[PDB]
Amino acid sequence: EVQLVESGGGLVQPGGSLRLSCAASGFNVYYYYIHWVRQAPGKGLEWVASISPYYGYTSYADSVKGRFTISADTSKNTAYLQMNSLRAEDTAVYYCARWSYSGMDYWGQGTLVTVSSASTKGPSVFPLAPSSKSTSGGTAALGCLVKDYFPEPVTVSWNSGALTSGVHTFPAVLQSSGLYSLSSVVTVPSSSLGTQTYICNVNHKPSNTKVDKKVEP
Amino acid sequence: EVQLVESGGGLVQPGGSLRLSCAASGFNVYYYYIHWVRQAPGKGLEWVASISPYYGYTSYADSVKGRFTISADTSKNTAYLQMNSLRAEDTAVYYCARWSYKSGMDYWGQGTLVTVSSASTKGPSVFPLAPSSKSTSGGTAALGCLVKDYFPEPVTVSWNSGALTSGVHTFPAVLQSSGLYSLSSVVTVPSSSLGTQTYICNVNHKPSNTKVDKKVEPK
Amino acid sequence: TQSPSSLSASVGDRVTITCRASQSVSSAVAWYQQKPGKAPKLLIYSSRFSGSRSGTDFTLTISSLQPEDFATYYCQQYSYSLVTFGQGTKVEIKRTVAAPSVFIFPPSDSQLKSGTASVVCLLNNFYPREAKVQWKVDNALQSGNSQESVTEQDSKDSTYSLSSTLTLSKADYEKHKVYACEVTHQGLSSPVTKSFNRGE
Amino acid sequence: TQSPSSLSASVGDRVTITCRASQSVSSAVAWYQQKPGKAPKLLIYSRFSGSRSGTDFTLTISSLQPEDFATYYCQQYSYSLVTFGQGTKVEIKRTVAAPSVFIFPPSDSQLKSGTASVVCLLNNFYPREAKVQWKVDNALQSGNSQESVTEQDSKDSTYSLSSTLTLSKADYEKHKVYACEVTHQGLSSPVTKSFNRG
Ligand SMILES: [Zn+2]
Ligand SMILES: [Zn+2]
Ligand SMILES: [Zn+2]
Repeated sequence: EVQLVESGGGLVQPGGSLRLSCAASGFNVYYYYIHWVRQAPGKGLEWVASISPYYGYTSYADSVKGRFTISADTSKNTAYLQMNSLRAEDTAVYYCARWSYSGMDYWGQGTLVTVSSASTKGPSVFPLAPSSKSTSGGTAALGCLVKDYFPEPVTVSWNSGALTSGVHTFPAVLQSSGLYSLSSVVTVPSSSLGTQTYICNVNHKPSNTKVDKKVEP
Repeated sequence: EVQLVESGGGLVQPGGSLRLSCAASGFNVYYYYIHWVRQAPGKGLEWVASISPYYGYTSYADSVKGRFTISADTSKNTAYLQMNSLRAEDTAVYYCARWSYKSGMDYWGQGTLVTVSSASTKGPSVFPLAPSSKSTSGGTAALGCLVKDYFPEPVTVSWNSGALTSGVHTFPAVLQSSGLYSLSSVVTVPSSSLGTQTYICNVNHKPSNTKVDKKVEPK
Repeated sequence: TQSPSSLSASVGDRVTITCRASQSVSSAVAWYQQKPGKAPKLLIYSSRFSGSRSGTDFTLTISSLQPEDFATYYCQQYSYSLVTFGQGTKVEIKRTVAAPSVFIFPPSDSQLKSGTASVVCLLNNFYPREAKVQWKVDNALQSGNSQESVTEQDSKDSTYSLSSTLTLSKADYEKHKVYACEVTHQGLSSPVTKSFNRGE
Repeated sequence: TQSPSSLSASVGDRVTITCRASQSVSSAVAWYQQKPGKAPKLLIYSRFSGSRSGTDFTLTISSLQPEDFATYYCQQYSYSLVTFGQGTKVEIKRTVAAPSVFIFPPSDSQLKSGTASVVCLLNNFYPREAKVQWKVDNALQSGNSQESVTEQDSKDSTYSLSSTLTLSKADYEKHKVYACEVTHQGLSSPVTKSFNRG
């Protein structure tokens, strides 16, 4: 079973540096080209760098060129991406992939790299309250606003995972302040609001923040 | 009687250099902040550079990072933008403007087009968009001209040497993956006039000194 | 650096544009108005145009929208070692829904003799701007081989027009029979499809 | 490099995605498929077929299965370097569905925190394209809101959208009437939801 496992991702200031790793299994990185590909949030795939099977040497995208450096360890088959002088534009999910020769037939699970001046901060959770004016037929809407957190990701559940139907947790938006914000909503029968409690469970692992907010009229 | 007239815009290969000029009239650049602002097609304004009055201190956008140089000649009363190491994303209409709570850039030049690309100058091919039984409906028929594969911008189109303007739509050019531009100009007319009236699109492409007429007839 | 956001309004409406500020506090603003094909104009405000600062965000208010106010507005902020233009807000004229009239044009024989083929679909005088064109070649849904562009709001009836151009090699064009563009739009309760068979 | 383009199609439809050859000098092309939140997959091409339209590369799906709805990327290699084309998102076509609209005033807890966010929710609609316009004391807003859209729902293939108006606490207290106005394919007239502060 071929398998690539990544690590080393995280949060850094502009001008800082990080080192990504790529643990290979079921094969050795000697007989294959290894590539790094990144994907910024909501954007397309971008090739970063590659290294040859036999000898080393390198090929880099113009956007990187002389800021990152790809390498590998033959003994412990592991590819590396030494990122230096990072900028905000380098914020993306980074993948490592094996090229066979036809194409990148195996990919790592990917790892998030955030480059920003913002400090780590947990979300403030505010209720989006149901109301008698906020119905569509017998259906009522309610939710939770998860505001001003950094970095990604946050996870949201409702009633500890018991409530999934009708739930919409929207993609985060990057505000001008450098912090993220999103809402999670759910539609339920208005007749249930009297005898049903609704709690959004917000988890922000990067800040060790766990919040449970009850939503009521 | 304040005016700013720009020049120097044109085509250049990536990595190449261009010097834009901004000739002032009705005032001297010595006494005012002069600004350069650019605008890519379909995009918003982007501030590029500025130079201060009396002492000629300068300021640049991060995106033109030590590649561009703004200066002014007070004797010739002209401001300049020296652009080096040009990249495709520098392609835009460049404006120069004079600065003066109510303060701002109150006088602007007409703008000059800067195109950065590896493509070479080429005149357009003009093809008819002929009217027909399926190009007509309940009295009116649509016809036009396809102005294909030219570089750089701009092309201008008129109909019947400027006599026909009503119902005319000349669309924005699109940059094809080939690197060449293309645009269409269309006009809607009464179907009954197709037998009588003649329709000619007059195409002009100054960057190649190309002039082309094309009579558009029913197929 | 990005496309202008769009705002639909009518004569007499009140419009407030917010300048999305950064590390301002100590920052000043200037507002500009630009119409198609022309340089921006500095806006002098206090009397139809007014402005104020609510916190770190500058605002520009149009008290009663006039026909000459329909344009694209930009805020310019300047401070110590910083000058930037914000995203443009394009204020366009709101009007009743209008369905496009659709026309399709096969490649001219002239272009075919020249070794290429361009199929053109025309969408004329529609509102609102939002429109989707889908090309079909022998009922195969196409993507990535066409380009489109749209005119500014018409000075006559405040509508838009759109042209979509399907580009193919001559050889590829001549081995397919049915060419069609399917138009989806507000004013259309059902999608309109204009088509032709090659060589008719 | 940019947001993927969109293509609407039904199950059983035939789709052909064209990839323009830039300035390469070989037929080195590879196609990838990516679903939300997951790594891309190299396409192994039964119903998937690759061809050469002129000098350009094409990928054809003869008959779309539910599992085929995803973002597709064309990759050209040199092979001294690699380039990904813009993504093409293939979406499930369904009947037009008008959104139901809800507005949410800022909580007292948020005002206590010094900010005021007003949320407009659009639920269960199709197509994805919808316009939300904010009004404060009947003044049309711009530049102080942001939108966000869900992926296509697995069950009914509809979308949901949120629009958030962000104002300072002090400014929020200076106005009374807050409203979001929704425009959409399925709506013959705009739908407005509003509330009066207090
Ligand atoms: Zn829903
Ligand atoms: Zn027209
Ligand atoms: Zn206010």
